[PDB]
Amino acid sequence: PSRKAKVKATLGEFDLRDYRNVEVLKRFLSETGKILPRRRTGLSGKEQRILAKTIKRARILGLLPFTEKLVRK
Amino acid sequence: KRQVASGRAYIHASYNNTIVTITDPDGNPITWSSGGVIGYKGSRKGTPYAAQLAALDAAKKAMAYGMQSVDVIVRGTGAGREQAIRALQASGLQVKSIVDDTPVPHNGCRPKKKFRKAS
Amino acid sequence: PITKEEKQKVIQEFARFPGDTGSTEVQVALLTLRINRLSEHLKVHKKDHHSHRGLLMMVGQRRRLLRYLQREDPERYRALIEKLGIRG
Amino acid sequence: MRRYEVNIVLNPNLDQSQLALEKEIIQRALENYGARVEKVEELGLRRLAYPIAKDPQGYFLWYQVEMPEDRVNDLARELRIRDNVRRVMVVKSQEPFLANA
RNA sequence: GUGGGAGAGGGUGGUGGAAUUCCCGGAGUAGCGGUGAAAUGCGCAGAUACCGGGAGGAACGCCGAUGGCGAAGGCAGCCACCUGGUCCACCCGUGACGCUGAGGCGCGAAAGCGUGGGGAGCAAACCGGAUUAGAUACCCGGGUAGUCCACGCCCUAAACGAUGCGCGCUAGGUCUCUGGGUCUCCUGGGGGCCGAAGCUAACGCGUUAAGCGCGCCGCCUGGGGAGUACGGCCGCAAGGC
Ligand SMILES: [K+]
Ligand SMILES: [K+]
Ligand SMILES: [K+]
Ligand SMILES: [K+]
Ligand SMILES: [K+]
Ligand SMILES: [K+]
Ligand SMILES: [K+]
Ligand SMILES: [K+]
Ligand SMILES: [K+]
Ligand SMILES: [K+]
Ligand SMILES: [K+]
Ligand SMILES: [K+]
Ligand SMILES: [Mg+2]
Ligand SMILES: [Mg+2]
Ligand SMILES: [Mg+2]
Ligand SMILES: [Mg+2]
Ligand SMILES: [Mg+2]
Ligand SMILES: [Mg+2]
Ligand SMILES: [Mg+2]
Ligand SMILES: [Mg+2]
Ligand SMILES: [Mg+2]
Ligand SMILES: [Mg+2]
Ligand SMILES: [Mg+2]
Ligand SMILES: [Mg+2]
Ligand SMILES: [Mg+2]
Ligand SMILES: [Mg+2]
Ligand SMILES: [Mg+2]
Ligand SMILES: [Mg+2]
Repeated sequence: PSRKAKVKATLGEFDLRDYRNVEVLKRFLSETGKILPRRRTGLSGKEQRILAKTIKRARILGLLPFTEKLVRK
Repeated sequence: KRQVASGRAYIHASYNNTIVTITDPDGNPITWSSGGVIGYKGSRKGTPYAAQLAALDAAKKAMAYGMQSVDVIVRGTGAGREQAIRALQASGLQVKSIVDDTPVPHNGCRPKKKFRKAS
Repeated sequence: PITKEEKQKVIQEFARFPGDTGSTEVQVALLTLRINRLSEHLKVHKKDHHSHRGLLMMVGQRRRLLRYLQREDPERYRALIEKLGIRG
Repeated sequence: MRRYEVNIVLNPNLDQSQLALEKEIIQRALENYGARVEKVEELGLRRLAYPIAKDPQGYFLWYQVEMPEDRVNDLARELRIRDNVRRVMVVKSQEPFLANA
C-alpha cells in the first residue's frame, strides 16, 4: 500500500525552517509542486506543520514551484 | 502550406467531447479536430471512438502540413482522454513526450450546482 | 506589548516588600496595566470582539481583588485607588 | 527593536550601475527606518521555479536586521516602490528547528 | 511571579500563485456547448481548442488529519504589526481573595433591512429549452437581488454532544495533539476509540459519565389547537421575545 523510503532518512542534520535551502526542500514535493503527505515526508505532526510554512515562503520568493506538469501520462 | 515536422499536440478531453489541437513548437495552432469535425453530432462526440477519429484526423491533417513528431499535452478527463493519445502512437508521428497539464484551481470559483463542494 | 523590564518597573513600584510578586496590590496594579493597554487597542480595532471578552474578564478579576482588598484592609484599598487612579 | 530577515528579489539583467543603484537605495532606505544591518548574504541570480515578472531568473539579497517593530510595514511598503525590486518578503528571524538531528 | 510552549482565536495593513470571466494581439477552421437523448444558447461580425498580454473580483489546491484554536456563532495561502485565551515546569509571592448567577450588559452562522461601494463565478425571483398523462419542479441555457467590503440594524437555527457551569470521588486497554521528565516509559492538559464498577425503558454512557456526590441557574407536567390569539416589549421592515 504505497511504500518506499521516507524523505526524512535520506537527509541528515538539516534545518526544517530555512526557506532558502531549495536544494533540500524540493525533495518534499512530488512530481507536481504538490507538498508531500506526512506518510512520505516521514515527519511528525509538528515537523510537517513547520515544513509547510517554510515551503510556502520559498514558493513566494519563487524558489519553489506552486505547481508542475506530469510527465508520461 | 508551410513546414513544421515537429510540434505540440494538445488534447482537450471532456465528459462531453474530446478535441485535438495541433500547433507549432511555439503554441500557434496548425490544425484541429474533434468529435464535431468528424461526423458525430450529439453525445456520440464523447465516445472513445470519436476521440480516435478526432486524434487521427488531426494528425493526418498535419501529416500533409508536413509533420513527423509531436509532443502531447493532455487537458481534461475525457470519456476518451486516453484513446486520444493511443490514436497518436498508432497514428504515425513520433510521440516525443506525453505531458499532463489539466488546469486545476487552487480553490477559487464557485462551481455550478451540479459540481458542488468547493466555494 | 508589555515586556520584561516593563513589568518590573511596576511590580517594583507596587510590592509590599522585597520579592513580593503576588501582593493583592502587585496583582491589581498589573491588571490595570494590561486593562488600560487593552483599552487602547480597542480604541481603534473596535471590531476585535474576542480581545474585548478578555478585557471584560480582566476587569472582573480586578474588581474582584479590589472588592476583597477593601474588606480586609480598608486602608490599602484607598492607597491603591489613589496610586492607580480608579473608579473615576 | 526586533530581529528581522529581509528578502529582496529584483530584475537579474542589470549592470553594476543599476545594481549598485538599487543596492544603495535599499541601504539608503534601512537607514531611514531605524533598521541596522547585521549581515548581508548576496546570492546573485538563481533559476526561478515560476517566471517572476516575465523573467525566468532573479537576483537575490538577504538582510539580517534589527529595527523598530512599528515601522517594519513602512519599510516593506517602501522597498516595493522600485520597478526593479520585484519581491520583498520580510520575516521575523527565528531559531533553526532541526529535524533528523 | 519567573521561564518555556502549541494553535485556521481575534483586528488591521500589505502581498502570491492557480483557475473562471471579460478585453487586446497572433495563429487557426466548422462547430462549440449541453443532455438519458435533445433543444434553447453561442459561432462566418471567425467562436471552441492553442499561444502571448491586460483588467477585475472572489475563494485559498497539495500540506489536511481520525488534526488544531475559540465561551459560543465560528476560524484555513503568505508576511508584518496590534491583541485575547490557554498548557506545562519551578513551589518563589498574596492568604479563602471562592462557585453559581434571576435581571442587566456584550457577542451571536445563514437569510433579511438601511446607506454608500463593488460585481469575476454562482444564483431566489424571473426569461427561455426540454421532460411528462398534465408542468408548475426536478434536467439544460441565460439572469436580477443576494452572495463581496465600510458603517448601522436584524438576535433566529438540527446556535447539536439534541448532554448548563464548578468541584471531589470511582478499573484498565489502545490511537493521537501538545508540554515536562530519572525519555522500553512516567507525568500534566486537549482530542477519539473499546471497556471495570455502576447507571439506563432500551439504545447506549462509562476519569471527555448519561456513575457516585455537593452547590447554583434554566427548563418540563398528555396530543391537536399553537409558537396561533390577546396584551406588552424590542425592530425602519421582515419579524423577534
Ligand atoms: K507557596
Ligand atoms: K446575525
Ligand atoms: K449576511
Ligand atoms: K444589503
Ligand atoms: K439554472
Ligand atoms: K427534546
Ligand atoms: K517530549
Ligand atoms: K486523556
Ligand atoms: K455490566
Ligand atoms: K462530572
Ligand atoms: K388539553
Ligand atoms: K402582538
Ligand atoms: Mg457532447
Ligand atoms: Mg489565526
Ligand atoms: Mg482571440
Ligand atoms: Mg444561429
Ligand atoms: Mg465569410
Ligand atoms: Mg483573426
Ligand atoms: Mg469588471
Ligand atoms: Mg476538528
Ligand atoms: Mg476547546
Ligand atoms: Mg498569544
Ligand atoms: Mg504568610
Ligand atoms: Mg447595495
Ligand atoms: Mg449560470
Ligand atoms: Mg464505550
Ligand atoms: Mg395541551
Ligand atoms: Mg415564530
